[PDB]
Amino acid sequence: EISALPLRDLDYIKLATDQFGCRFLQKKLETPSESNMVRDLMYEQIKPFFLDLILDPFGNYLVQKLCDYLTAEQKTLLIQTIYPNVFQISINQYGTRSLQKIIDTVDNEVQIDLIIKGFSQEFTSIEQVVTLINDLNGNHVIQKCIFKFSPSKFGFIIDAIVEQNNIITISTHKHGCCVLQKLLSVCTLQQIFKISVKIVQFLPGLINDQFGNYIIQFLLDIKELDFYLLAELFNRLSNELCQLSCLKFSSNVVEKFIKKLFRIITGFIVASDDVINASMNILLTTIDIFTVNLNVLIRDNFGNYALQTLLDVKNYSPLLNFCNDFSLKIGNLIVLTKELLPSIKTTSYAKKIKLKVKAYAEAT
RNA sequence: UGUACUAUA
Repeated sequence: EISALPLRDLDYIKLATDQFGCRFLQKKLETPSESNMVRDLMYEQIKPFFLDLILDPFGNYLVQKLCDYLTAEQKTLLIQTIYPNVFQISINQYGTRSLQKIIDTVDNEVQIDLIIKGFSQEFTSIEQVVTLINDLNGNHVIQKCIFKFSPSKFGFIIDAIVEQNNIITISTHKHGCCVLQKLLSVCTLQQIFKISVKIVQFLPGLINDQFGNYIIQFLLDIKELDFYLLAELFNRLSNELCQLSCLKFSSNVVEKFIKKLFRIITGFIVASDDVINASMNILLTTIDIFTVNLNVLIRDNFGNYALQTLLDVKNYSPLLNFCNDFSLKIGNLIVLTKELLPSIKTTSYAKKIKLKVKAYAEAT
């Protein structure tokens, strides 16, 4: 009986909030003969209520559907109407879906700059941006921005991250750490630098955090950061390297760090020159620390993985006068390690370490 | 022997 009515007489604002009414409208937008007609008729009636529909359990579906048919002028007017409410929209269960879809179908820079304006401090505080980055619903909007927009629009995200100690609030959060990684995967090198400075600054609250440890590891995979990050991290952590190797989360960073030293030095033998220099030094100094603390590391529930990584010839066979020092030091660690094998007979991983001293012997 | 992946009829 609803289908018997001319489109001109429909109560669109009433149908948008109704489930089956909304579905009916979406179906009309999908019927090519009536799509433009019903789009224009419904648009004029619902435009005072754009915010209301965006936040609505059924209305949000209509808004999403509309995004596939709206003219550039219609979409622009829509965004002009709701850009100051991006925070409230983003934390909303239904709003997040609407906004993602809107960002996903922008037609031009005018529209993008309007959304970005709404995320600026004129309408959304730094603290609110931090909230969005960690929010169950909002983090998806921030991600959409990251994958849809040019990094030249990332100001409000970068500004919020580097403010005071927000790097902690974000990197140690279950959603924020994921968001931060996606950002780093696509943003500009200079944007990476600014965030890395803050990450190094608050390293101790990050390196053994359940989520923060993934951030430190993510940085170690960015080659453009090698020229400073290796020396910078080692200098913050050297004095507690043994302790860090013996902790659940940071133990994985130590391994990642040791592997990275190996890949960099061996890549030279088989490639930035300055890195290599200090990478060789850090590696030698690391072997020394692990040699000194061998008795604790070989015995520790987490420390033994770091030790085994350092001892595995799969990682350093091209290295067999740095090669000279390395061979003496890694050889001596092997000797001392095997002397200790009977003192760990109990442990379930003794055979794994026996296998590595053996593999060393076969290679040498 | 050892760590994270989230949301609408």
